[PDB]
Parts: sequence; C-alpha cells; structure tokens
Amino acid sequence: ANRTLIVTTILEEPYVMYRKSDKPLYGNDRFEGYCLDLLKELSNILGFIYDVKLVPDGKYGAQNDKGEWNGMVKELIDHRADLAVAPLTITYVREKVIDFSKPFMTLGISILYRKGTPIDSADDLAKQTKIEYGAVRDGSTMTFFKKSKISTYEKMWAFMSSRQQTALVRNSDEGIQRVLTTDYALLMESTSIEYVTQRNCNLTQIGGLIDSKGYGVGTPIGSPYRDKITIAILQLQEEGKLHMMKEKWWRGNGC
Ligand SMILES: N[C@@H](CCC(=O)O)C(=O)O
Repeated sequence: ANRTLIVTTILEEPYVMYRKSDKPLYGNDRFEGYCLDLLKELSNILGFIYDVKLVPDGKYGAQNDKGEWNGMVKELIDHRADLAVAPLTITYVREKVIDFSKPFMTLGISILYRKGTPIDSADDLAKQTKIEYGAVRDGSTMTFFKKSKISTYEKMWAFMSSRQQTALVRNSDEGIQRVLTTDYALLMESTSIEYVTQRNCNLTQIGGLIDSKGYGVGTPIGSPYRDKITIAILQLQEEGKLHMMKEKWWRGNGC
C-alpha cells in the first residue's frame, strides 16, 4: 500500500524467540521477545507494518578475508531487508556498509564463566591455556578480538583463532552449553551475561566491560527510515518504555 517493511532478525534469547502456544501460530505471531516488543512499538510510532524473517545463515555479520560480508549485515547491504531489529552491535566497520539508529540498549564485551575460580579478568584467561575461551563466530565480539591491537586481546585472538574449530561457537546457545558442560569461558556481551547469570547461580561475569557500545536497528546505507527509527527510539526512552521492555524480558521474563 503502504509497503510492508521486511525485517531481518536472529533467534537469540530473550530478544527473539519462538512463542510457545497450544494453538498454531502464523507469521509474525510465531516470534516474541524484547526485539519483537520493540518492533511493535517502533511500528506504532512510525505507522508501518512489517514481515519478520530470520537471517538465512543465522549469523550477525562479519567480513571475510576476501572483503565479503555475511549475516544480517549482508541482508541489508543487498537490500533483502528494510530493517534489522536484533541485538545488533553498532561498530565502525559495520557503519561503513550499513546505517544504524541511535542505540536502544548499551552493553560491552565481558566474560561468562563459572564462579569459584581464581579467574578475575581477561588477563587471567590470556596468561594460561587449560581453560579454553572464545566467542560466537562472525559476530562483533569475534571481530573485536581479531582487529584488536591491545597485546592481551591480540594474545587472546591468537589462542581462539588457532583453536577456532572448538573455541569459536556457532551461536550463544552453544557457547553457554560449552561453559556449562566443559572448561570454557565465553566472551559475551554484558546484557546477555546478565540474562544467563540471573538464571544459573553457578555462572558469573568475570571482570568488567572490555568495551562500551550499543545495539542499534540496522538499515541499508542511505535509508530514510534510519533517522525516523532513531526519533522513535528516543521517544521510547523518554517514555520509560525501553526500561520496562528490558525489565519485562530480563527479570520478569515472558508474557
Ligand atoms: N551482538 C553481536 C553478536 C554477539 C557477539 O558477537 O558477542 C553482533 O552484533 O555481532
């Protein structure tokens, strides 16, 4: 009409999940989560309708050695989506190829590991080999270590990229499973660490935030919607709604 916006996203708890129901669920009704509530509110403010699709390869997006992007980032580059509404990290390398709204949530890389060990920081992980560590393949944390010029992070990258078949995981669910079943520490964004540690009293963040950043809504470069989505996010912040959405999905999870 009124064209239907195509939204690309990625299943990731509590941001985007399949809703569980006894009755059959069709289309957007199949999904729930922080990012779906946010999408609803954005569409309430900006007056659009949308069709939610998953990223075909189930990846956030990274650029390979040939310079090629994948994941949700590539979906925007190739104009197969109008918006990525996902816990999608705003980074300088991504900003060269796609546009981002202002952040709807802030976070930094930290460490997820079990409690009760002498590991207090990234340095404690870097100076040893017994405890394996790593990150989600082709996300921004993996890229942060790959591009880092800080020694300890450089040393950590050499370790994870040499052990990449085991050290790099396909998604955060696998990384948490590795932390649970095996001797492994996950480099993970702090908002997700928070979600996990609230649900398993054996797990903890180790050390503080290794960087500081945000999740934003992605659009193709030059999109007219990017600024409009910023304005809508600023209204939700002003209304306290970003706070209530976070509380809803983190502490009192679900509907
Ligand atoms: N939010 C990250 C994914 C998770 C991670 O890389 O730690 C991204 O946009 O790539």
